[PDB]
Amino acid sequence: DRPWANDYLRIQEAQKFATGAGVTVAVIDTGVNGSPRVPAEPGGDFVDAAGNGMSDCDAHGTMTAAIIGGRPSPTDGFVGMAPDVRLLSLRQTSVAGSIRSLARSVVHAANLGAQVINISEAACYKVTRRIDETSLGAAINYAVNVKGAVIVVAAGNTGQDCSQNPPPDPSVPSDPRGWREVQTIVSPAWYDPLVLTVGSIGQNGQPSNFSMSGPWVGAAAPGENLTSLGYDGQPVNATPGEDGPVPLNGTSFSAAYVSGLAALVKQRFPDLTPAQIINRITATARHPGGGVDNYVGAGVIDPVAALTWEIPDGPEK
Amino acid sequence: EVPPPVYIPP
Repeated sequence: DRPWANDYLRIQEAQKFATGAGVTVAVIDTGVNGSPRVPAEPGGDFVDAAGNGMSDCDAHGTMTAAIIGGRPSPTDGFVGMAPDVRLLSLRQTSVAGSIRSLARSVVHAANLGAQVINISEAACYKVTRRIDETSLGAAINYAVNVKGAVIVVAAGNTGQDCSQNPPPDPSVPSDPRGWREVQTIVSPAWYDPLVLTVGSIGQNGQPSNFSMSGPWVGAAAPGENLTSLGYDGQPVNATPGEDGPVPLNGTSFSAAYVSGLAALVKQRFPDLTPAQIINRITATARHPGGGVDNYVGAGVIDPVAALTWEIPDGPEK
Repeated sequence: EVPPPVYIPP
């Protein structure tokens, strides 16, 4: 039976309207150990010049790919958001700078014909620090405005390298997204709305405590206690840890659900631009108070609404 | 390389 996210997002209902067939999704992550249920294809390794993206030594990319496009099975209730997509694996990050490799891999995924690009990477900077990523900005522009790729990126997780942003100050009408309060810049997160940046929520529909907040958060999706597929294409729900099993949590998995939705929206409305797919996803999200905020952006995605609601098309750009 | 992900039965 179903992973809580599958039920929460009404994935089976959504898949009555599209499955992602004809769409290619690139997974810019730690690589993928492929399998019949996670049939990723080599999209390049940008960490090690040898290797091709089809090796996951971090128990991560494999699960990201499965959330987006893991095929169903008659013997368990797991299926990805869009089980009919082509999956390309670009290994761009690995624990077992990277902003330079990110620009390259974004261009490369676009050049491979990816129409949806999922980026797990979330680099954090002090707000005071001088940030130079002209070529990343150029890469994203190319991929989106020239190649017509929808790009979905992780909000980022709080941690050692990455401190939480305070909420906007309600007493400054002209800073509704709290730019003046930002302490940590997340990238490529801060490219939203050009890309779509995705925060994490728990089973209670509330923002995950580890989810990075900011003026750039565009949407949200399940990112806690998740189920996905492992190195064999079989259900997995934890990684082994020092004091026990660690559940599958991360804004990159949240991003992965949204990339999946984007591929569904793409199959169903093949003439929408990236900006229009993005708009369709955010316009049909369950909005927070105020309609937008720093934690969930436009709110938690709603795949069925995204696929079936009639909404004015936004600008094409 | 980290150990593979696993499945914990409910």
